Amino acid sequence: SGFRKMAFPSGKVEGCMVQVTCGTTTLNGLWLDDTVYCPRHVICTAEDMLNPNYEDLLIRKSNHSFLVQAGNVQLRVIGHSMQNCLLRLKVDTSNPKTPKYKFVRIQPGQTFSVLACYNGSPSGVYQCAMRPNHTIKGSFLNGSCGSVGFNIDYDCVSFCYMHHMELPTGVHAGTDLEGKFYGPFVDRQTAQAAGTDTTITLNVLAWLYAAVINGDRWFLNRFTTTLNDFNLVAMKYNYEPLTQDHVDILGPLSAQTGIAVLDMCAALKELLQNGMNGRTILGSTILEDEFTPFDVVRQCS
Amino acid sequence: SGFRKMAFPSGKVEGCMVQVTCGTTTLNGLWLDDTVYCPRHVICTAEDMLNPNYEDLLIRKSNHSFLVQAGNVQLRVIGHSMQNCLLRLKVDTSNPKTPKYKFVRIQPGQTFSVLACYNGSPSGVYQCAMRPNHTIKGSFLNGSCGSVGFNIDYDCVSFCYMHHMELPTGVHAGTDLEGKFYGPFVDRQTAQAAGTDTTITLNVLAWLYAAVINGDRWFLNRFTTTLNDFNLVAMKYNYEPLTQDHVDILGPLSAQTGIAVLDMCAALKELLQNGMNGRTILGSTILEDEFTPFDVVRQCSGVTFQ
Amino acid sequence: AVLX
Amino acid sequence: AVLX
Repeated sequence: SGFRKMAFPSGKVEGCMVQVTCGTTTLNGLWLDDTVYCPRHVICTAEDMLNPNYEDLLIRKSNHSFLVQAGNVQLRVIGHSMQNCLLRLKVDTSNPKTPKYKFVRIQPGQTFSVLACYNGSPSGVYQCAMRPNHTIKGSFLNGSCGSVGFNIDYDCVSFCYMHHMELPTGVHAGTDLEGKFYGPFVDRQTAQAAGTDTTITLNVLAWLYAAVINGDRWFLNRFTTTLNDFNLVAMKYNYEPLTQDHVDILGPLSAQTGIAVLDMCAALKELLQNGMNGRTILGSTILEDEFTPFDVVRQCS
Repeated sequence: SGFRKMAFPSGKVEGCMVQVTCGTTTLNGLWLDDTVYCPRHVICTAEDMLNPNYEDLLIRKSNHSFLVQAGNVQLRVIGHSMQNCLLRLKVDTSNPKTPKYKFVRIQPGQTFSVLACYNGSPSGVYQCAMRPNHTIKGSFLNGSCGSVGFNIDYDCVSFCYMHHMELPTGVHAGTDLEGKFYGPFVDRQTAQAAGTDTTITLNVLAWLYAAVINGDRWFLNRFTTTLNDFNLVAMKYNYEPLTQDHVDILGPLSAQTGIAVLDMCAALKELLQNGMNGRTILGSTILEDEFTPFDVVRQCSGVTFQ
Repeated sequence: AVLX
Repeated sequence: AVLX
């Protein structure tokens, strides 16, 4: 028992991490087979960064202007090309530590592990969620670009995120492994800011189910609610409207705990109206929305 | 920016995890060179666990009775012995993924990462702390025994924890990699319970330095305090007494920020006596106690591991 | 106590 | 926006 914000074992991802330098700019790259992926803005000097034309910057580069390194060891770049906001560099040798993998675009509200890296070297791993406004509340220092987000289904790594930038508020923006940005942000330094964010209702309920499964039950109550009456309240408190699809998803956890979903909603309703009155849930004094229903079920079984 | 509790990258440790089975009992083992380490309670079944003579049970056991699985491959055990609460199985193959490593007994309040495993296969990694009461508020299901806690310093893996059991309150107890328990616990199914726990003042203070380092400093004040006076407040709030030794461990962080520990104790004293009002620290509503002075450095400095 |  |  117990319940932790838990990340996927990162070893499979560690053996894919490389460094990519183009001039005075160094960041991380992801090495699978004979190809290296990194943010295309490795080619920009910060100068270019206020209004970069990436077609212009890229056409002016040679394969040999990219310094790719696996630790101390250079990989000869034999090919380059651009994919949305990614750079794909072909190299002359294969990464034998390459795992079974796939590229996936996740939906806001979902979670994944980030392997923060600097200069191609693993630094730390943490579990986090895609905010509803498509930002990540992360811990990225200068040079963390190219670090990836991933999930692991068995022996297969699903890469869903690559890190590109920090926003004015101090959250982080990036792309899937095809280079398409999450959200309405662009790789250039202007005054873009994070849109309004909400709380991930679906996750809060899951987390409450986790607390319950773990002998915490104080927040429960005798009432129930309809979906509509729940949304009419929850939306005053800045929570994502809850849908029937979301209810269904909570199905297995309802069965396990024997607490009916709408009942758990009633519980949440009061928590929002009355705070926690000093009390805590699974250690926390706030409602955590960074666990998906699926996470809860894997950690609690 | 942003500040998260981070686990160490777990690759180096993932390649050491195997599955150990004795009849009905399966758990995880740690495979370093040609030796596998696991909880000696693997040689037990349903009833046994209550109170068993390990010295005695082990004597019946033969090597062939240990099934050791690394990936799809059975390791052939060619020796076995007991070392405090651990079993040492000697195998015919030296683990080719053996990292540079060492065994360390860590002190209470200190942090490490946990690679949770089941059937020899890692499931997750989280960061936790050894509580003042010698337990860890971990997350373990059945089969997790033998899962290990660790730190990394460059290329060197520092093993410090092996999981053995869960206590009545849902917290966790285990050994160093010498098989000696943390706290007064024993590897049998009796009625042991965690003593009352306290908040890790040293870590709260480290965390406050971290806030300040990231430009979060509203909570500072122009005042100071005695060690003694601070302890009279802290202990009202269930805080570990702070000691001169803890003061010195914060030295580096105090030097980096140019704020005296006692000056920061003063600030912390006010946080406890008045709360945060409406504000947050590192975007948290509570005072975090699971970052050590060294975690703060490691992290606010981009430290990596080869 | 529970031996996990 | 600081491309990190």
